[PDB]
Amino acid sequence: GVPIKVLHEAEGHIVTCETNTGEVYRGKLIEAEDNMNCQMSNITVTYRDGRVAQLEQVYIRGSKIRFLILPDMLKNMLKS
Amino acid sequence: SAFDLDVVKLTAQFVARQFLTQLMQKEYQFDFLRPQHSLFNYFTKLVEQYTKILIPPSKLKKREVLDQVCYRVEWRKKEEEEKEKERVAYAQIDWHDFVVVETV
Amino acid sequence: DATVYVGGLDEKVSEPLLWELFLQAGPVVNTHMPKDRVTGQHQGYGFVEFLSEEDADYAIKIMNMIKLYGKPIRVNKA
Amino acid sequence: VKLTAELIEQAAQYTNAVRDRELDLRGYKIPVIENLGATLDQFDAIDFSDNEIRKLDGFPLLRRLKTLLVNNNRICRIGEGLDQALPCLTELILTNNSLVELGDLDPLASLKSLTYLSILRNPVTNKKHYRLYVIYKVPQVRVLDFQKVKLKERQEAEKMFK
Amino acid sequence: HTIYINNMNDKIKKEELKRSLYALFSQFGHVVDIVALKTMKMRGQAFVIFKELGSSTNALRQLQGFPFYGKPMRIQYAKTDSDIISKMRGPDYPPNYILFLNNLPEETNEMMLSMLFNQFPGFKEVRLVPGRHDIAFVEFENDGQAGAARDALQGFKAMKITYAK
Amino acid sequence: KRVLYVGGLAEEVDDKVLHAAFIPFGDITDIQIPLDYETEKHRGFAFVEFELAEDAAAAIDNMNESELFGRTIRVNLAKSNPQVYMDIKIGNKPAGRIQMLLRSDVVPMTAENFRCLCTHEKGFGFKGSSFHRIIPQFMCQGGDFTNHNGTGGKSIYGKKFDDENFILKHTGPGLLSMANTNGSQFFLTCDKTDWLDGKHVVFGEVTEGLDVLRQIEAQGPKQKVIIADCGE
Amino acid sequence: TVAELKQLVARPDVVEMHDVTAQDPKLLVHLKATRNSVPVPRHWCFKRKYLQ
Amino acid sequence: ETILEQQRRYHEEKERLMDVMAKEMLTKKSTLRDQINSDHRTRAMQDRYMEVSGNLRDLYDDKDGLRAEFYNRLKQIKEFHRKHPNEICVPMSLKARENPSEEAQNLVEFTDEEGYGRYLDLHDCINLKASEKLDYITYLSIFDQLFDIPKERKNAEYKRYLEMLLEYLQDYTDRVKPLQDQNELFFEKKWENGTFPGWPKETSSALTHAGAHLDLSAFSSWEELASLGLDRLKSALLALGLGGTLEERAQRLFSTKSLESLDTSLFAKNPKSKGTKRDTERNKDIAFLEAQIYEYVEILGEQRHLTHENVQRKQARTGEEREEEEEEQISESESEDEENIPYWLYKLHGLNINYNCEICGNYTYRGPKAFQRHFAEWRHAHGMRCLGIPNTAHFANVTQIEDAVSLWAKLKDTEEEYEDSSGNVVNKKTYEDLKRQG
RNA sequence: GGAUUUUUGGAGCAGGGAGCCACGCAUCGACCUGGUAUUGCAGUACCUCCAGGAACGGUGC
Repeated sequence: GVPIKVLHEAEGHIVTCETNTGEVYRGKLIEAEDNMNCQMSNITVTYRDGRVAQLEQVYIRGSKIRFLILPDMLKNMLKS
Repeated sequence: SAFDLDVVKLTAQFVARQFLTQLMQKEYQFDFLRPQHSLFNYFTKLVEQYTKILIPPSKLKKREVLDQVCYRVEWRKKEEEEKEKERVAYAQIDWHDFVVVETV
Repeated sequence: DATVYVGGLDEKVSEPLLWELFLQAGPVVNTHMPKDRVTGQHQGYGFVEFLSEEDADYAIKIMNMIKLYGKPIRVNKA
Repeated sequence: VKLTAELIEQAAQYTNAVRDRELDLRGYKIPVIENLGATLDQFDAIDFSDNEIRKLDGFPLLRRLKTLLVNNNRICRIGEGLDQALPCLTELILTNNSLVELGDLDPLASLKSLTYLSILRNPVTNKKHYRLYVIYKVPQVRVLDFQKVKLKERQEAEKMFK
Repeated sequence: HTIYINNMNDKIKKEELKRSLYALFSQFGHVVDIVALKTMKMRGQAFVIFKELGSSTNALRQLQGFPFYGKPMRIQYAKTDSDIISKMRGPDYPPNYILFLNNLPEETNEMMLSMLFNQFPGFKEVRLVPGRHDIAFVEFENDGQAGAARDALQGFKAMKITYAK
Repeated sequence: KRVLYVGGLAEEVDDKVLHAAFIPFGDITDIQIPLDYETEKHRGFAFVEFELAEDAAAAIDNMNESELFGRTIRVNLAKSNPQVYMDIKIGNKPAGRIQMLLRSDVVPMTAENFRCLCTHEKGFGFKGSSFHRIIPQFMCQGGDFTNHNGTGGKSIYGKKFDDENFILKHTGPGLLSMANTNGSQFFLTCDKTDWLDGKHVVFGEVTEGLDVLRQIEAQGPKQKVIIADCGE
Repeated sequence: TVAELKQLVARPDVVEMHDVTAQDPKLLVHLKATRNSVPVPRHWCFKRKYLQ
Repeated sequence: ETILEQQRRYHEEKERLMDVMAKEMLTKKSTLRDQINSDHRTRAMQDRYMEVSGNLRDLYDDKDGLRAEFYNRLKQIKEFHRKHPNEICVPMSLKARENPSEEAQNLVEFTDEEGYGRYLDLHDCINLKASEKLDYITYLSIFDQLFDIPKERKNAEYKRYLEMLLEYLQDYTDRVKPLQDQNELFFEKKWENGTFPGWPKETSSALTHAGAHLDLSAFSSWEELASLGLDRLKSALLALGLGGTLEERAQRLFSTKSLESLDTSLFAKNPKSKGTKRDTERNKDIAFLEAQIYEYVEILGEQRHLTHENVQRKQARTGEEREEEEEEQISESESEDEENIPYWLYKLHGLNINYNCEICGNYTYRGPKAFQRHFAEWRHAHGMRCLGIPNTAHFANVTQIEDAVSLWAKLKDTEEEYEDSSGNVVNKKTYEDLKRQG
């Protein structure tokens, strides 16, 4: 898929991820798989109550991701 | 230069409000007090500036700023070029093609 | 910069005293000093290709100190 | 060596030992705190240790900044609108700076979440009643100079200064 | 690079202890990490790891016996190298406990070096006294303390102290 | 612009008379009177150097065509930022004087070096040295007062000193720039030489005597070009 | 490997391009550097038959 | 801290900024002129320069070169004026120290960075001359404020709103040009000849979005004019007039309740009625937004016309034409604001055969003789020597960066007899140290 | 082409009452006062025990 290619393009960039449960994970995208499975590092997580935490290493299953925010560095795939 | 700066600005702070003319006689650090020492000039600046702060000790309520900067703006090359041309031609004409008429 | 243009020379100079001459500074890998065929004599200007560019930029710096037959030698990049 | 977005953009960025996102601004000889906008509010705390800052002021609105390490600088004054630009400031380390008068510490009363405060190695420390003064004027602090603010001190600070 | 602290008030919760430890020790250099557990074995203790070695030595000398949460902390150089240091980085007597060398004169003296060496419970041999006052022979009961003294003045603006390797 | 030519001097006039006659306009740094050793008398002229150019100017205005010891004298230019001069001899023939302004405001160390080399106040300098490399439509190079071939020279600071800055550019003829590792060698430009920008430190300009520089250029050397005298 | 073979010689410079293909490099390395012996002429691998 | 020094530094910085934006206004008078002209049509009183000056782009005698850059510098001057306003604000709000100034006497430091770092912090122009932007606003980028179709204020992109509009009217009978024809309506037309019923939801929402756009565009394209001043002006006009500002000799007084009224009397006693209370209490924001769209579109009449023109042009283009034009808009958008045979022969000789050197940029070489010549080269030796592997024959074989590192590692103690006869193990320097000790 | 990362569903349902203020049940967690135990060189679900306090937090019905 076209969006998937753009996701792989964001590998190595800082991205934000919201899960199906609304926890919000911000940090560096290390690896993005075809099914949207996401390996990240040096995370800041913001829970539904508002509290924050810090994690070194995470991996989130694609299905249980609601969405991702990518840099605007990418915006400039205009062919489609 | 932080030392020099600081002493200049301090003696300038006090000098801005007799204390220095007494200090000199009471206490080679303040050698800038004489107009001989170059830095003296900059001193005359600082003091003036401080003297100015004492002026409107009144708020400034300044469009206007723009107008002002324009007026400041409002407040040679070609000539140099023409001169150059002249030098060229003067250097490049026959001063031996004489045809005189009279004499004084 | 690998090549230089060299003006103001005397035909008793040839490709050899250029070879020897500029390798005094640093080796001339490719020498070009025209031989004119018609009157069989040299106008005296040169083109020099070096190993790489660093040779030739140092060559810009040092290079114009050469004096061929009491006379001045032009060296500039190309 | 002005603080800069360019300076901030090449600065070591990492997850610290207490699991927070920290920006390393240490040892640049910065004199004035400015241009923090460029961090984009992405850090839990900023390490400004070993610099030449004179006043803790000049911050943009930074909602995520919770820890400020300001060791070995020249802080002699604290800005007045700090809570308006740093609402969740919870820890402030000011060790080895230049705060001299108890009244200069007054602006910290407005930092509602401030819980960890360290002012050691500041002349102000040797002023009579320095600890009780801080406790009464900045009651939101729970740990002062790495010692627990206790009830008895609160009461004692309520008498004096009541 | 790592200092071992003991005699700490074990009533402080672990995350608060680590955050105050980080704050307190940041004044000497970047602290890379802090290891502290509340097990029976490890309670009242912590390992503080610094990027720079000079930072560890300075911390050790300046905060020896600092009142922290009510008790005077006791600091010492750790027995082993921290896992994090070994990973960030990549002889049989080393670390040695006898540092002999010179390059430390300037009216320096034996009661001077004896008190600086004294700082350490390892204070065993101190040889600094001839017209020299610039040749220092320091025999420190153990290398944690020899290493503590050496790490404390590890760049006496540059003196030369050479373990008896 | 500090050195004046003074001609029409009666036999009785000497350096003392000149000092007394010109000091009313300002302090004087030097007075030179060429002598004929066969007669022991001067040749009727002298050069008076004022401390300030403004004073030299006032002197020209009030003393030119004035009377001294019964006869009319002639006074004119002989040839804050220092001004210096070089008197040039080409072959056996005097060519005239080049006057130069040194940009101490932009390149103080570079200007001071050249100034001292004009006055010889540090014990060595340009007097009697040559322009050893002269290329028409390009530049006239000199200042090699030790080896006379482009390999020598020395600054007042030691063998060599840093490039101060490249603020001043090679925009046209009549500019002073350092040959180079700055020592004492310099060149006077004979055209715009902008390919040297950022490579050589420009530090001054010709204010009088561009014509004398053109005479030097005309030898680009076919005849010896010598700095017969120099100073400030 | 032509890389590591260069660690076994006092003067590894002697090893060349085709040297790694030798039937016994582990010796020729030690011969070619022999004290007073002289190098092989270079006209081969040039197909020009030694002169023009 | 002596307040005198602080207030001083403040007045000085203010002076610096004024001087900066004045230097700017000097190099390119348009900066002011442009601005001032617009200001003229917002605050009628404003006095504007002689037309001749404007045209010839001159302030006194010298006509300056005509200059994206104008707008840029205008936004830069904008932030400058912000700084100035801040400093002005804070500002509105001896032996003892000279003794402490003696502190730390021994520092070998040159200090030429107070007025120079400021003067510099606010001046024109990289290493020397590449970017007009001052260090103060070095990360200022217009493309993050203007889209490509707006061309830094030349046009306003209304195609998007034409889309939304199609979505609003629930049809397609409306063309881009007919939509612009609709916009033109916006002192009485937009009120008495509305495209749609002014109580329609879709319509009011659209109008809101559009209004917002026009306003932001307005202030975006004219940074130099005081935004707050304009805002307040419009608001006061809204409150004090927009009071039966629309009057007809026949129907009387219109109310934005959408009804007329015989006389002012019934009009006033209608402004307290439950109806008007309801409406003014529900449709207030919309009415106000409508009004803003009105006055801001009036202030931008020249831009509106300019764009409509553009539309008609592009529309009357061909394919190639439209393409080249787009190319132009694009270039303007992404441009710096300140410009500076022997077949068997090569096999026989061994050339045109694929090969690679690893240490050099993973470079490709087409011949073995050539690659053998790579071993002596400028770049190859630069990679070696700058890599820390010294350039000599020794290494004139292997290509990969790694192996030559261990090769270079492969490339790169006396006894002075102490008097106790044990120092035969003792080093020279050590025994000299015991000379200094002895 | 309905069997774990998308399109043939794990969804569905449950909060007002009392006089701006306050709230049923169950589970888990720090947590707060006192007092008390331990002086131990580590890389961690948590980490002494004893008594008292919870107008604390999260989740489900």
